[PDB]
Amino acid sequence: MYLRITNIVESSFFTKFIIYLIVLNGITMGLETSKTFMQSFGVYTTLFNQIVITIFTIEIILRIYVHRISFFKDPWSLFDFFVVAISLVPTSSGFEILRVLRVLRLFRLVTAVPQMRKIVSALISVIPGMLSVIALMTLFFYIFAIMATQLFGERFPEWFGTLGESFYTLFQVMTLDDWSNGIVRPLMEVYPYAWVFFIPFIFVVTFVMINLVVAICVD
Amino acid sequence: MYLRITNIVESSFFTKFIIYLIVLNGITMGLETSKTFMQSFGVYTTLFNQIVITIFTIEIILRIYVHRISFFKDPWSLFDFFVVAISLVPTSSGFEILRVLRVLRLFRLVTAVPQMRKIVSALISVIPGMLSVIALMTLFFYIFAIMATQLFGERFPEWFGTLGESFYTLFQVMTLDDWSNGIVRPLMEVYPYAWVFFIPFIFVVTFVMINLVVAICVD
Amino acid sequence: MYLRITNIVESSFFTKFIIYLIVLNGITMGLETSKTFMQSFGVYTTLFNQIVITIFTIEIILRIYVHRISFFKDPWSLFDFFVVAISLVPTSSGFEILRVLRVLRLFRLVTAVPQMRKIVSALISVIPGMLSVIALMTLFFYIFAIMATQLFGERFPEWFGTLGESFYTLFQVMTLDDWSNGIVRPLMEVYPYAWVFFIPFIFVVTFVMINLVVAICVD
Amino acid sequence: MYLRITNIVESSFFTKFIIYLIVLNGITMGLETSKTFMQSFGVYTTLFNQIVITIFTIEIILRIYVHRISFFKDPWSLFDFFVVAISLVPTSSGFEILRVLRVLRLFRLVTAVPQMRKIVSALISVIPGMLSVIALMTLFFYIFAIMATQLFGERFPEWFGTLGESFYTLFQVMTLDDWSNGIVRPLMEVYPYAWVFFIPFIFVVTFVMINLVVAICVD
Ligand SMILES: CCCCCCCCCCCCCC(=O)OC[C@H](COP(=O)(O)OCC[N+](C)(C)C)OC(=O)CCCCCCCCCCCCC
Ligand SMILES: CCCCCCCCCCCCCC(=O)OC[C@H](COP(=O)(O)OCC[N+](C)(C)C)OC(=O)CCCCCCCCCCCCC
Ligand SMILES: CCCCCCCCCCCCCC(=O)OC[C@H](COP(=O)(O)OCC[N+](C)(C)C)OC(=O)CCCCCCCCCCCCC
Ligand SMILES: CCCCCCCCCCCCCC(=O)OC[C@H](COP(=O)(O)OCC[N+](C)(C)C)OC(=O)CCCCCCCCCCCCC
Ligand SMILES: [Ca+2]
Ligand SMILES: [Ca+2]
Ligand SMILES: [Ca+2]
Ligand SMILES: [Ca+2]
Ligand SMILES: [Ca+2]
Repeated sequence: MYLRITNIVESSFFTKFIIYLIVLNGITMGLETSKTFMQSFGVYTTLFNQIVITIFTIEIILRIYVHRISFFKDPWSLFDFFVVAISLVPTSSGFEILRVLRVLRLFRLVTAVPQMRKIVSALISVIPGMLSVIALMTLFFYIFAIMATQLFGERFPEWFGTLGESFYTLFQVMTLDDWSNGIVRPLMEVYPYAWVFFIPFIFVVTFVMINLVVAICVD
Repeated sequence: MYLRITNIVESSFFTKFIIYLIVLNGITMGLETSKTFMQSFGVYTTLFNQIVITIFTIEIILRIYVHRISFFKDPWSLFDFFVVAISLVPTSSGFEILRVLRVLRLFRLVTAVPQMRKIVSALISVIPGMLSVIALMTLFFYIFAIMATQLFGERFPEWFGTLGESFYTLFQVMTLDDWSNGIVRPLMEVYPYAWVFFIPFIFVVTFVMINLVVAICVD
Repeated sequence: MYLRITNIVESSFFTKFIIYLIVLNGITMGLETSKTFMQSFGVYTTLFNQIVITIFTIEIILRIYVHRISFFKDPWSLFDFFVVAISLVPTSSGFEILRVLRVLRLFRLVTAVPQMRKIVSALISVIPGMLSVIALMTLFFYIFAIMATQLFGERFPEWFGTLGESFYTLFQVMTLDDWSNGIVRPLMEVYPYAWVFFIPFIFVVTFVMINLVVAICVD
Repeated sequence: MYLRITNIVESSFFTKFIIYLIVLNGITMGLETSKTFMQSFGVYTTLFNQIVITIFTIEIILRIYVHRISFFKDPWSLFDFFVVAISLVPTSSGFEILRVLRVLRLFRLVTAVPQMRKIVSALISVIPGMLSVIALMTLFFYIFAIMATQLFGERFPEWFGTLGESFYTLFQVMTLDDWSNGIVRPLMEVYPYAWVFFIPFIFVVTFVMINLVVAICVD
């Protein structure tokens, strides 16, 4: 039977059947958005939803026998596993994000279409040659975040009161989002020299990010 | 008579005449903006406005006798057709945006003058090498738009209460516009972990976009 | 006498004597900024200014004898000339920006120092390649600015009430500056479909702009 | 004794011992952020701090013997000196920023780990071929910062009342932060033509910055 299923699973129709479900269940989830639609077709969809989870667990179970250890060593497969696994955790007990994280399964469209896998892989492959910079930056943030917590969090504890808060605020300044009226102008009303802290920060963090981009435009 | 008009249509003077009307009718539409001007010389304008549309339909009719099927397989010719057609629909009545969409005829300046054509073509021609990425993103937005609608739309239904609104808000965050004081900081007053949702979103979307930019430079 | 002065003008002293005044007059203009400093040494620096203005006319005259027609065909000299003329229009009458345009002379440091000219020239020489795009865009803006004036101007005259206002607001949206909370969201409280107008606009304008940037990477 | 310590200092254990301290002290400085943690274990980690600071001077004192004048001509070594030296200035007197500047020691993880060193060097090495542009801009700013101080600082002293404030506001405009609603729309309520000052400014500064980035994708 091994070769029987290995011919069922490895079949085009099998694959094309899965993709057809994903696009369908994907459509169905944009409908579960409507409060109106749920009051008219909620059950239609909730069963349709419970159905697909099996078909996908059936699929994932087959796929494992046909592949054994080769499966748990495949990124795309591992993914599909974990995503389907999340959707298996019962509706009620635990966190309620798990109900929401179910929609992560639409990323199977990525996993189950080679044209997607290409672009995704092409993207990810750039990350290794960025880790040195990414590490640098994180170290940088961490140092400034600490300085900021102890420079401004007594008078400005919403923004800088905690090391985590400073991280977020510093992130916000790095995206250049409402950084002067929204953050540094207020701070100067108490700390006139705060610009000595945030302008260099902006220079460094911006410089780094141009390199990181230009780094990518070479490799 | 074919070869008569074929020489009229293909004549330079024909083209230059058209290009002259466009830059003329263009200047007219900018004057039609002044409420003062219209109280003064509106009639002068509005009739001059109808005239141009006739000439341009005459022209478009001629250009069809001289090209037949080759016409309706030409983007630029199709454009002009679909643009002139709009401006032919009477001033009435259901949607009055049609009166406004008339100004799209000034894009004939692009269509008639080469070099413009050149640049527009060079711009457009970059698009197909991006579609794989665009589709990836659109799928991304769709997934997060859904997660957001059901994570935040009950307390925050201006921003997230509907799939469309979430699309809009997620777009706004992608342009990095007022994203932290304007949207995520509020949201954290109720949902402290909302940064777990938007910081990753920002990273992905930003990352993706840098690649897309660089992807263009490859070509 | 021609060759006598032609040896004075061409002299390293003369040229460096000028650069020396510019750096001096520049320092003095930032000093003229301090309301306090003017109450102490205002008349010093007021004379010192007219002094430099003579020396600079004396120079520009000598420079003309030595170069004649060649001088009025030099960008840097033409500039230097025009920036000195502005500083000569009496400290009164007409407009009083002329008192302020006098600070434009410190751009002589760009002229009087090579390398600077190198960089300014390197920068400028990129423009001609851009003009096809810059024309396309300007035509683009002009079309959309019209549509906006006549779509939002009656209810939103501060932002769109006049062709110029719409130009200004569209620019502000192009820089992605407070475009959604500050403009489109208000607009949608009256015109729910306004997103149909500004999202495409942003896509275009951002797309076009990336290409233009990538154009300057064709070198 | 020279060769003895020249073999201790130059040892792998020495380096990996120092790095182990940094990552340890670095963790300790994030914990000194928690006001809670300090009412409990503040004493432990305050002593732990002076301990590391001794070890770091011992280490720095050694390293100088083994290197002499070669040490003071090492960027990376000079740094470590300066940063350890700052942590030496007594926890009193002068300013309290010195206490905060102590956290700069965590940059030793950069100085004392290669790859980091490599990455930091790669970044810094791009700077020299930017100095001309940086100089151009810094000159540009200065001219406009002056022009703005005297065009807007009487009516708008918070933003432009002083050369420095104009520098600050002009920087903020350069990062495109809340530039139109936050600064220029207000300004046009008194100075309708102020757009003639900030739009050209934005073009120039943006243009230049695209080149500076394009430069780094040449060199
Ligand atoms: C790794 C590369 C990046 C390097 C940059 C990192 C260092 C940045 C320096 C931070 C600038 C200071 C920011 C801020 O002003 O600090 C706030 C505190 C308190 O200022 P304070 O004047 O005491 O405020 C009065 C407090 N009050 C009203 C409640 C009585 O203290 C200050 O206000 C006191 C004023 C200090 C100004 C002089 C600081 C110069 C440091 C420049 C860089 C040092 C060498 C690396
Ligand atoms: C390419 C995909 C990668 C991108 C990431 C995918 C999505 C990540 C999940 C986003 C996190 C959601 C943030 C959350 O604050 O949203 C609101 C929910 C609502 O549930 P709720 O329990 O009502 O929140 C607290 C209730 N309250 C405010 C009334 C006290 O509040 C939450 O339930 C709070 C509890 C969440 C704890 C942390 C969640 C861990 C998820 C991290 C990533 C998941 C695996 C990839
Ligand atoms: C490169 C060229 C790209 C072309 C795209 C640019 C032109 C797109 C037009 C933008 C759509 C209209 C924007 C905005 O909604 O306009 C306002 C009008 C009037 O709104 P209205 O619904 O009359 O509400 C008035 C409310 N009241 C009575 C209380 C004052 O609102 C209209 O009623 C909207 C009604 C639906 C409009 C649908 C038009 C989309 C198709 C046009 C695109 C085809 C050619 C590209
Ligand atoms: C090499 C690169 C150089 C870059 C170009 C430099 C740009 C400089 C242009 C300055 C624009 C002026 C902005 C602003 O309007 O300045 C304020 C003045 C005075 O306004 P004002 O008319 O007195 O308003 C009334 C004041 N009130 C109510 C208190 C009585 O407003 C004046 O009335 C302005 C006069 C109308 C426009 C005349 C300026 C256009 C000249 C453009 C620059 C010449 C070539 C570089
Ligand atoms: Ca912003
Ligand atoms: Ca903003
Ligand atoms: Ca705001
Ligand atoms: Ca606000
Ligand atoms: Ca921005």
